Amino acid sequence: YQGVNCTEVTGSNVFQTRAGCLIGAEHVNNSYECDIPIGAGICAVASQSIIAYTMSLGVENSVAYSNNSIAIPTNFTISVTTEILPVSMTKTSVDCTMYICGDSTECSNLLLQYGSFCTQLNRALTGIAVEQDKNTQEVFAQVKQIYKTPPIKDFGGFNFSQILPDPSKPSKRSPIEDLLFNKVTLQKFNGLTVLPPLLTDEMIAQYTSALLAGTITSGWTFGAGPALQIPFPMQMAYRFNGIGVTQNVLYENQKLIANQFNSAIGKIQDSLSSTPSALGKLQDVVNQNAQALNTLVKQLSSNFGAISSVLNDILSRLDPPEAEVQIDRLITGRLQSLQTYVTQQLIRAAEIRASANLAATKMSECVLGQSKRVDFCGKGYHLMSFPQSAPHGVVFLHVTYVPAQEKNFTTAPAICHDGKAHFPREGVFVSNGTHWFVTQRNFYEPQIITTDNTFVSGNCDVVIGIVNNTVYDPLQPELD
Amino acid sequence: YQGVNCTEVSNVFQTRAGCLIGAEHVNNSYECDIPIGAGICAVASQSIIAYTMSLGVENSVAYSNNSIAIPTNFTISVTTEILPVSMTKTSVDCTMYICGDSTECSNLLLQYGSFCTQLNRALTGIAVEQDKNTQEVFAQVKQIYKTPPIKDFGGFNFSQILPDPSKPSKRSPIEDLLFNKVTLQKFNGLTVLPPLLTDEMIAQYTSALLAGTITSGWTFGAGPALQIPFPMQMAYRFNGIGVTQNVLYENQKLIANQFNSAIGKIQDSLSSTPSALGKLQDVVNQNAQALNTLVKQLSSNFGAISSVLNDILSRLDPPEAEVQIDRLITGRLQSLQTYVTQQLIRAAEIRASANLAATKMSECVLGQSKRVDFCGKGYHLMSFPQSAPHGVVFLHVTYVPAQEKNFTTAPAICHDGKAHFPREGVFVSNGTHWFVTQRNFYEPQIITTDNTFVSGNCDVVIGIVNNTVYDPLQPELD
Amino acid sequence: YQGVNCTEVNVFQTRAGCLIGAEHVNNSYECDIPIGAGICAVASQSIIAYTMSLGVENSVAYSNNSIAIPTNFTISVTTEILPVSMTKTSVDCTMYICGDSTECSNLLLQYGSFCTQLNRALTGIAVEQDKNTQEVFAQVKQIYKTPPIKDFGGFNFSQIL
Amino acid sequence: FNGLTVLPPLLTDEMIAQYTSALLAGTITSGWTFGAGPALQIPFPMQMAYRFNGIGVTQNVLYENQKLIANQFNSAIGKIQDSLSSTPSALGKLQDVVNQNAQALNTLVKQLSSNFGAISSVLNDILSRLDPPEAEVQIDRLITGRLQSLQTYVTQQLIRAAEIRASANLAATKMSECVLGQSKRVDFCGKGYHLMSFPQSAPHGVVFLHVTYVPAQEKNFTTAPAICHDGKAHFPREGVFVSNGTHWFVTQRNFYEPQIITTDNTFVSGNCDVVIGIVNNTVYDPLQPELD
Ligand SMILES: *[C@@H]1O[C@H](CO)[C@@H](O[C@@H]2O[C@H](CO)[C@@H](O)[C@H](O)[C@H]2NC(C)=O)[C@H](O)[C@H]1NC(C)=O
Ligand SMILES: *[C@@H]1O[C@H](CO)[C@@H](O[C@@H]2O[C@H](CO)[C@@H](O)[C@H](O)[C@H]2NC(C)=O)[C@H](O)[C@H]1NC(C)=O
Ligand SMILES: *[C@@H]1O[C@H](CO)[C@@H](O[C@@H]2O[C@H](CO)[C@@H](O)[C@H](O)[C@H]2NC(C)=O)[C@H](O)[C@H]1NC(C)=O
Ligand SMILES: *[C@@H]1O[C@H](CO)[C@@H](O[C@@H]2O[C@H](CO)[C@@H](O)[C@H](O)[C@H]2NC(C)=O)[C@H](O)[C@H]1NC(C)=O
Ligand SMILES: *[C@@H]1O[C@H](CO)[C@@H](O[C@@H]2O[C@H](CO)[C@@H](O)[C@H](O)[C@H]2NC(C)=O)[C@H](O)[C@H]1NC(C)=O
Ligand SMILES: *[C@@H]1O[C@H](CO)[C@@H](O[C@@H]2O[C@H](CO)[C@@H](O)[C@H](O)[C@H]2NC(C)=O)[C@H](O)[C@H]1NC(C)=O
Ligand SMILES: *[C@@H]1O[C@H](CO)[C@@H](O[C@@H]2O[C@H](CO)[C@@H](O)[C@H](O)[C@H]2NC(C)=O)[C@H](O)[C@H]1NC(C)=O
Ligand SMILES: *[C@@H]1O[C@H](CO)[C@@H](O[C@@H]2O[C@H](CO)[C@@H](O)[C@H](O)[C@H]2NC(C)=O)[C@H](O)[C@H]1NC(C)=O
Ligand SMILES: *[C@@H]1O[C@H](CO)[C@@H](O)[C@H](O)[C@H]1NC(C)=O
Ligand SMILES: *[C@@H]1O[C@H](CO)[C@@H](O)[C@H](O)[C@H]1NC(C)=O
Ligand SMILES: *[C@@H]1O[C@H](CO)[C@@H](O)[C@H](O)[C@H]1NC(C)=O
Ligand SMILES: *[C@@H]1O[C@H](CO)[C@@H](O)[C@H](O)[C@H]1NC(C)=O
Ligand SMILES: *[C@@H]1O[C@H](CO)[C@@H](O)[C@H](O)[C@H]1NC(C)=O
Ligand SMILES: *[C@@H]1O[C@H](CO)[C@@H](O)[C@H](O)[C@H]1NC(C)=O
Ligand SMILES: *[C@@H]1O[C@H](CO)[C@@H](O)[C@H](O)[C@H]1NC(C)=O
Ligand SMILES: *[C@@H]1O[C@H](CO)[C@@H](O)[C@H](O)[C@H]1NC(C)=O
Ligand SMILES: *[C@@H]1O[C@H](CO)[C@@H](O)[C@H](O)[C@H]1NC(C)=O
Ligand SMILES: *[C@@H]1O[C@H](CO)[C@@H](O)[C@H](O)[C@H]1NC(C)=O
Repeated sequence: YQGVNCTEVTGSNVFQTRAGCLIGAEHVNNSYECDIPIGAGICAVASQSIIAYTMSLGVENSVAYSNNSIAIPTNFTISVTTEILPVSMTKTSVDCTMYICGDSTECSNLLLQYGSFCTQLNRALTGIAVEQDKNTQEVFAQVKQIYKTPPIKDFGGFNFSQILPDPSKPSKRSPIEDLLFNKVTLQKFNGLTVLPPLLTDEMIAQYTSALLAGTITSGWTFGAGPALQIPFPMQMAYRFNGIGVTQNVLYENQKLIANQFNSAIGKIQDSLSSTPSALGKLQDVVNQNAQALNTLVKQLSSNFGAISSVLNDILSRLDPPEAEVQIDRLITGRLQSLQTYVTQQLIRAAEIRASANLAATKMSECVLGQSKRVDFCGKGYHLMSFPQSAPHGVVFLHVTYVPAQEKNFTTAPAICHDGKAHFPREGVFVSNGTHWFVTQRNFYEPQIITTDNTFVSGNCDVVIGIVNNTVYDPLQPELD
Repeated sequence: YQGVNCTEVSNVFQTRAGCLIGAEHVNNSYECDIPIGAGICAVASQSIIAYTMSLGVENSVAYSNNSIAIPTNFTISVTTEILPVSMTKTSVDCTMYICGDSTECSNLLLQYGSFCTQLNRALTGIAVEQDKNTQEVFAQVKQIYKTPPIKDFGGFNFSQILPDPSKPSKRSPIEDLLFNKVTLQKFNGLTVLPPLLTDEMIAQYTSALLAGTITSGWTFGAGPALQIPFPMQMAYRFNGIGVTQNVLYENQKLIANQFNSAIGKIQDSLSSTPSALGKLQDVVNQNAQALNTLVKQLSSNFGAISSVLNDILSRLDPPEAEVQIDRLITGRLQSLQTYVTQQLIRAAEIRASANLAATKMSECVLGQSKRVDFCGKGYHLMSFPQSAPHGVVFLHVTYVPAQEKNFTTAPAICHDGKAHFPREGVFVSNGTHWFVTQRNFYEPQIITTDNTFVSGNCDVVIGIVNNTVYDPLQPELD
Repeated sequence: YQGVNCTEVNVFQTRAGCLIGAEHVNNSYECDIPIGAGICAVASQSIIAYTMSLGVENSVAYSNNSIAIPTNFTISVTTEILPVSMTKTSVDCTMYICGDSTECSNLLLQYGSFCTQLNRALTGIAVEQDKNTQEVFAQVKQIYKTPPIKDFGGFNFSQIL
Repeated sequence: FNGLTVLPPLLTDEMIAQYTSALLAGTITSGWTFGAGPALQIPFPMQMAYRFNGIGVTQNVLYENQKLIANQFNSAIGKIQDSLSSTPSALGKLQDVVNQNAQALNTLVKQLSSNFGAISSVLNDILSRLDPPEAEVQIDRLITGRLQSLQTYVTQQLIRAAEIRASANLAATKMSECVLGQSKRVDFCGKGYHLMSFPQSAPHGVVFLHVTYVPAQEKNFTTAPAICHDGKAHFPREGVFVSNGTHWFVTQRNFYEPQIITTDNTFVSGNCDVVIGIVNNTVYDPLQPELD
């Protein structure tokens, strides 16, 4: 009971919160993750009872910051994450005269003095129905040509059978898009029609297959100009080069990267097939639209203060000039309900338009390229991503680089040699205790400190924290 | 006919979207011109045709085991992006819209409370935020920058976008033809407030932005304006997309000629193409349509005996006039409330579009963009702001690659048991000899120790060819 | 006086209307009170009206072979303020419209689902505000803690920690 | 009030402050890496060295000006509290939302006293002196007036909640791309070249402290796009050719450090006859005095 102080009145056990007080739950003293929200930091089954607790925000981890210590990963994991965004709705259209005014010329002659309200609501719903197809074309119709995969799948160990369309299945869908269509589940009444979308469900999938074939074949050059093909290890090597990792890492770990990619792609179908409400962002759109239509039909049964809600029943036993004011209450109540429906559909269409603009932005900046912006295409350093078609939406499979298996190294800002301060060209100076090396920042790869990976500026008396080591000059064994 | 079958009523064709009469069904597909629904679109060969839309030309790119396509040329191109930022600052009067000059219905209007005050406050908030949208988009410079009096930009011509001193309004030809392309109520108590920034001041803001970017690059959007030679600015804008700057210094005349041709095509495309200013014509048409139905809803009776207030106050005494007065006030009040609701929903969309236009000004005009398909199709270099009536036009100058060769590659080169990886660019080969070139242009170089780096040995990479990596140290010692 | 001529009772005619009580000056300032159509509005014991000045003019010395390389810099901290949530309010329709009266409530139930639609919409707003706050602030999987020794190389964080 | 209740937020101000404290400790002790994967520790000079390296400034500029950069940062951080204490209406974006919500609530309370054509506005008086079959329409006018005012308030809160949801999506994007990393987007995380950002808890909002790199003092120099040497044209590998009047130097674009033009600082492309407006100078090959 929120907003009461329960010294006044099931009554099992009573705890006083700041969000009211809660009856029937035991207040434990240890904190967990918030499972059922209540309010004011209190959340709510464990140990044969419903428990109530102050939430735990996360596991506390004080990372070992130090004077001259750095942490660089010696390995990585490649994780694929899903993001689900709705792009469109059902294009509903309401005939106002048939809706408030079913087959009665008496209400029609009573309705012509209300003016242009019904064609205003029809214009608003028509603009909504034009806006949904514009949203779908702005999300999916971004490639100028339809690209096709090669008949041989020689991608260097990278397996795309879960993502590319399968000709054995009808309407040319992937297993992931097929399970999305099986996990998203979708009549004709008085005055209500549902306009079909301009882009059909088998043919939005042709745009997604064209984008997938163009991405896998050509990198991002099809999004810029003509589609310039590339081997897929070379494509993933320069996508590794876009996030500060040198190209030799994939060329020395290519089978591990291919196996991690295939395992992470195969875990996606199992994760969104075994996790409930992962497609809730698509399910709530269909549920809100169908519930708004069900409320719109259900407000025809309201009397609005009249003797009955049936227009022929209140005409069949009453005179015309009291049946006039009995009809007119139903006209103003059903017209107010119809304007409420059109207003809520306009606000929901604005929300769907904002989500579709976000989906088209994510399609352009994750699918047609590689994003340097953090957490816009998944958690981790973004490599590449995969669009998948969905009922009234789009699903992105963000393939991201995630570091793992770190080790401490003792670092320094600069290294003094012969009175000169050496700074790293790409990367940092690290040490394991005895010797100093130069590594790149995102991967542990120790190298001998030379003059072609360091640069010289200034002296050693100006840099705070400079250490002393030697720098190997490559001219020395030829001079010796 | 939308929601029916083709069993109830010169040629009748059944579609999935309904029953279509008057269009011939043609098997082969075309690009969609008039949308119907469910993939069917609809004049060609003096008749109306009906077809499934074509999804673009279909080509299969020759994916190979070991080949990259690398361009030998490029076409620099200018695309237009047109975004609305504002609407007309409309404001109505409550008692003059609902009643007018009648205190004996003003007393019944005071029985409804603050229904005047809520709609006036909402329309006032819209009229304040429409100036905030224009200020947030155009007012991004601290200082008003001016062009040099001579125009020696290395070959680049900017007379289409710089303002003309012979013009009495101090506008560019592109901004003037944008002003001459769109075409545009104040009678019963509804007013149109003028904007805070006039068109000359908005053109002065865009001229300050234009002179600032051609004089400084991206430095004036960050800090103080640091001057640049403009070929060196375009070379440093090539250097941000992956092309080395030597390509511009060898092809500067071709870049200037293609840029001037692509800029001169913009005025011809905006003059010739019908409904080019669609997103700015649509907001003016929507505001005019809402204003027209706001005026036209006074002619409705709303159950009263006459729509005009003056004759029913002239022919009924108040204790039976007030039944008609209450119906007229209720109908006009909920009509005005409907208008304010649709104007708030439209003003949220205009606010989102103006936020997008200010964001596109900030990282297309004031800087260089690495997020692709956000500042035009292709590799973005820079863009030009152009003022527009209740809108802004971006002239996105992008780098689009031209014709290419298909080559043959290898990801690593083994030399004396050591695997050599390229620092920038990839290895290519035209059949016999191997070269190092950059990715976005074919500039083949001899494989040296300078442009390649070594890591590991030759048993870890799955495809390696064997060549000689030539260092200058052995001939300059021998 | 909005959108009229100055013929219907100092006097200054603007495009936005007839301005009475503000003197017109020739020179321009940065805008203080917005009037409209480039006019803005206290200085020298009176209310002034002026044309807007968009800034200070700066002809940057363009040459075909001249660079301005910065020899020095500054480190600037700016504040950006963004709202993320509002107050989770809710109304009861029966107690608001129809307080403690079943003889109004029996005719309020004749209107259908109007006032449970409003409750459902405000419930969705109140759910949406917590989703907004969690989406903005809850972006870490772990709660991180600063070390007790503030050896940050000369950088002071006590105003921020 | 009568029917109006205010639900408290799920996250209290201590928990929002602990989220911002976790974000601040994460960004101070690890840079950008805690938003990507695990929080990997780094010294804060080397963190600021990579954040200088992201905007075209080499790390040696910070490593020779670390005390000046720390003093400028501490002065600019200490100016924030003084500016927020002495400048009114800086928090107007947080003031207007609670002003609009409380003002809409006060309007919803004040519309209860409206008549809408009734003989009195309070329900109990028009109930208590009238019979029900004559009083039903007398109730029903107040019913439809209060219902129209309530659905007006719900429509206004829906449009305002859409606006606050758009602002919260912008704030979450600015958190993820200014706090959890370094952004190359111009004017997205403050005026200037963005280094790093600081979230701060606010009542119904968030305040970002964007640390930016702004250049201060510039000098004129004469350029050349290439340097001629024995028929070859040398183009800058990184930075610009500058001259003080007599001798030519290579410096980076965002800071003035002149170095001698060497063969490891430029690259050879083509000849001098194709590039317009280039000068003649000497590019010194470093191995020649080593063998000589
Ligand atoms: C890096 O080394 C430091 C110290 O050498 C480790 O920090 C210690 O972590 C344990 C874990 O609970 C604490 O009990 C110690 O007090 C910490 N010591 C110091 C000096 O902070 C740190 O765990 C190492 N990091 C990794 C990834 O191995
Ligand atoms: C890509 O992954 C799929 C999924 O494992 C592979 O399909 C399997 O193929 C083997 C035969 O090689 C069958 O025994 C399995 O039953 C298949 N699994 C499923 C789930 O159908 C597919 O072969 C892989 N592609 C390549 C080129 O190896
Ligand atoms: C690079 O070579 C490939 C194959 O050698 C070319 O692909 C063929 O191009 C011809 C052009 O007349 C077509 O008729 C063939 O059908 C293509 N074959 C395949 C399998 O696609 C490719 O076009 C060449 N690239 C360039 C730019 O010339
Ligand atoms: C790159 O493309 C340009 C055109 O985009 C080529 O320039 C043309 O060259 C022909 C050669 O006879 C001239 O007739 C044309 O007038 C040129 N056009 C322009 C706009 O200058 C150029 O030759 C191409 N270069 C390469 C190496 O293919
Ligand atoms: C920059 O472009 C403008 C526009 O194309 C050039 O103006 C043209 O000048 C010629 C004279 O040689 C006239 O015949 C054209 O009619 C002009 N065009 C227009 C639209 O008026 C201008 O000459 C160019 N600047 C330079 C230095 O070449
Ligand atoms: C770059 O700018 C800073 C700040 O303006 C200069 O630091 C000042 O230097 C003067 C004299 O050297 C001192 O009196 C001030 O106290 C310093 N201010 C601060 C905040 O440290 C710095 O000298 C400039 N660099 C150059 C090379 O001129
Ligand atoms: C970091 O900056 C803060 C600024 O407040 C310094 O704290 C102040 O120190 C002086 C010196 O004793 C005290 O008089 C003030 O009362 C302190 N202010 C506060 C708010 O505590 C702090 O000393 C600085 N840290 C270092 C290491 O210099
Ligand atoms: C670079 O050179 C230009 C021109 O030689 C300088 O611009 C002059 O600045 C002074 C400052 O008041 C003006 O009075 C002159 O009229 C300007 N000259 C021109 C031609 O506009 C500029 O100041 C120099 N830059 C620096 C940093 O000194
Ligand atoms: C709630 O009741 C307790 C019990 O007396 C009292 O101490 C407390 O002050 C009350 N709080 C409020 C807000 O009335
Ligand atoms: C990196 O992790 C993978 C886990 O799949 C493991 O197989 C591999 O050996 C690890 N590499 C190193 C160098 O530890
Ligand atoms: C480590 O801390 C000591 C003081 O305890 C200091 O003198 C030294 O300079 C620090 N080292 C580095 C690299 O900052
Ligand atoms: C169109 O195609 C279908 C099947 O492809 C065929 O049966 C029909 O005759 C074609 N129509 C015309 C006019 O060629
Ligand atoms: C190229 O094709 C051959 C045979 O078709 C195959 O053995 C080899 O693994 C392929 N890949 C390379 C060289 O990367
Ligand atoms: C106001 O009246 C004067 C008198 O004729 C006229 O010259 C002027 O144009 C009028 N101004 C407007 C804005 O109507
Ligand atoms: C403004 O300038 C005009 C033009 O000379 C002059 O007549 C007038 O007196 C000036 N007004 C003021 C207030 O300076
Ligand atoms: C220009 O630089 C050279 C090289 O250091 C120096 O000798 C000369 O004095 C400088 N001239 C001026 C005017 O600064
Ligand atoms: C710069 O302009 C001058 C005109 O005084 C000219 O002599 C010189 O050749 C031009 N330089 C370049 C590189 O265009
Ligand atoms: C540069 O050298 C070439 C050939 O030695 C000569 O023709 C040219 O005039 C020189 N440039 C200048 C500015 O003297």
